[PDB]
Amino acid sequence: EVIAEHPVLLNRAPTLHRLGIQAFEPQLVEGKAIQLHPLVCEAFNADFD
Amino acid sequence: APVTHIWYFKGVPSRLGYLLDLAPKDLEKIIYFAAYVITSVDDEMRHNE
Amino acid sequence: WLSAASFQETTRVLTDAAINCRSDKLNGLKENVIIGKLIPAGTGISRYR
Amino acid sequence: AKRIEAGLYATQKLAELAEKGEKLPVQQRRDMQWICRDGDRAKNHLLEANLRLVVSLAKRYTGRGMAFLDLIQEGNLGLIRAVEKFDYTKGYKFSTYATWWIRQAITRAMADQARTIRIPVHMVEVINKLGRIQRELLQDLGREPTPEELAKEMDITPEKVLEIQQYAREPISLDQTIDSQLGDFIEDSEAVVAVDAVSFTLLQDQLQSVLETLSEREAGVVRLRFGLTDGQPRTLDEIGQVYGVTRERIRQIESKTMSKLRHPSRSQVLRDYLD
Amino acid sequence: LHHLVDDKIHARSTGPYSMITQQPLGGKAQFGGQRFGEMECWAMQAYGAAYTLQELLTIKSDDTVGRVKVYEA
Amino acid sequence: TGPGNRPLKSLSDLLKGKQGRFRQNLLGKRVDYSGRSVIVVGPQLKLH
Amino acid sequence: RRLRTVGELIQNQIRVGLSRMERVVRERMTTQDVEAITPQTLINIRPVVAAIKEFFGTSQLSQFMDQNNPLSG
DNA sequence: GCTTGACAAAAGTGTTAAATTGTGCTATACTGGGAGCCGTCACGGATGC
DNA sequence: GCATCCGTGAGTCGAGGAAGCACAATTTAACACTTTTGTCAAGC
RNA sequence: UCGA
Repeated sequence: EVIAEHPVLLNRAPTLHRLGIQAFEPQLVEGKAIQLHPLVCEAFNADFD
Repeated sequence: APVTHIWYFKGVPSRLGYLLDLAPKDLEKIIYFAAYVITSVDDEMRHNE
Repeated sequence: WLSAASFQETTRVLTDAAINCRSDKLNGLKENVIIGKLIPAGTGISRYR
Repeated sequence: AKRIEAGLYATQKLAELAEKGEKLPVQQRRDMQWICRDGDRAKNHLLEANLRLVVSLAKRYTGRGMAFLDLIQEGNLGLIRAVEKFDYTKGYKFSTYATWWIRQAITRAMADQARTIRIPVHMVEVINKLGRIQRELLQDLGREPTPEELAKEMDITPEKVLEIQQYAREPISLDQTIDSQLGDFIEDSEAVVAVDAVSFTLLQDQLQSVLETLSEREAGVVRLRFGLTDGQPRTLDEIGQVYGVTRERIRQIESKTMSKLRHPSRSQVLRDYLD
Repeated sequence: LHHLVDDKIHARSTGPYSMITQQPLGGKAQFGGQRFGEMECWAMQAYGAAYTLQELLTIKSDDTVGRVKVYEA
Repeated sequence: TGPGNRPLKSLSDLLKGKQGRFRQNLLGKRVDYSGRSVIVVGPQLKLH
Repeated sequence: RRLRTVGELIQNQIRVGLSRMERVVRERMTTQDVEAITPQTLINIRPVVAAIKEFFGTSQLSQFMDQNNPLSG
């Protein structure tokens, strides 16, 4: 109920440019990991390794 | 007994050095008691005698 | 003067600023970041806010 | 030595003349003051000559937490009192008597200074003996003596030696690095917690409603008893002068309002606030 | 491999604070918060968001009276 | 130097460097309401 | 360019411990009584064992055995 | 509904035995530390020669 | 006036692991004793 | 001392 339409900021260090930080809408997910959109990977330069 | 700040004396360029026209090598000799210095002379009385 | 102090050669920047009795108008954004103020840019401009 | 004593006695004789007047002949008065001049030059000369003995003794006491120069200067202070107390009639070399005063000045200084948390001399005395007794028992037994053996050798109780060993603890620098330094790992104990601070306010809000339902004179007794608004807990006699009753009459009021407070209608909501 | 999610996942709202500076601490053992660094502030200034940046550097961390009031709000 | 030949930290050492008051506790800080964890692909997610 | 082994690395610390001891023995033999002292009078092994204890800990060469699996060890 | 007096506990309270604490002193003669430092790299600008 | 040398800087988050005694002065406890407070019971 |  509180999560609804409450944005959060995701950061992937190191942050080279401003796109290293982006806002998203949270979706409650099981497990301990984080689900990231595959298109934003180029911005964060985030490998899934 | 007073003491030099060491930020102005040791920091290059020496602030006390440029302020009193004193060389840093010589200024270090003064404040750390490695040699003497003439604080004042009597130019008139010396001239009479 | 505190924007240069936070950048590089903090010791040299401080002694020079104190000797000149410098005054910082707190104009730039790096100053407002340190003091916890609203940076003068983006949504922080004197008009938008 | 004779020049020093002569200059000192000459100085005191002129001091006796200051209160008694009797200005002496100008030639004798000028020579008396020269003896004091020479006496002080003799004292300075004797120190400057035996300034190296102080250094030769202070070398061995380094690495204990005192800087070399501080050991040397404190030794010089021992040399000053050595010259002030030295006696030349005994026919002994000055280094014989000065050695004692210089070592005592260095050691006494180490006990009063080198420790970040200063420890008195007598406590530093028992610790060193505790250490020597522990190092010899190591040589004898081949194993570290347990406090029972240490307390026995020291003529003191075992529970006392550990306390003394607790004093031997030395502080650690908050700035030690182990990259971020230790100082960052210490959390502030007195720092206010948000939940407990917000809970205290909601707890104050609840007590007001509970105490609001009661006799206006019963509520006043409870407020003064524990202090509440004022903050200073009062006593039955103090509350007796405001309501004009005996301290016994208030204890009756205190007991009746407490049983009314313990009763579940008021206390059912405050169970969560035990702690 | 020894890198597991159960060990790496960390979350914090309020926790222990540093003594000299009132900022929170680091590491999961200390239950600390994430460091918002110099390069991350650059990204925050590039977007031009002043309130989000001020929030992170005042009531989120170093403001003694502001953090308890924010929690109260 | 302290025990084990460690130079004591001085008033000037508090400001200077990456560990000083500026680049450490001023230009950046540790904040509340934050966390971290590993990232996995979210191929079924919307861009937002 | 040679490789200093475990046995040799420990040897250098024992050497420092013995050298740190002779300073006490050299200073002790002169001013400690006379003629009857013998090694029992003053031979302080505290600096010797301290060189060993201070080496196995705090030293970059002596590290906690890394063991996730028998391979890492 | 309140008060009484006797009443025990507590809270101070002043005074004394005690532990803790600080300073002085030790008389054959003894007199100038020892520790250490090897593997940037690039640069600027004083300072020193 | 010129060059040798001192001063300053070289990525970001993480995670984790080691002398001795004497003696005067003083503060601390220890005790005997009085006031101040919480109490139980009985009756006005 | 290792992970991206």
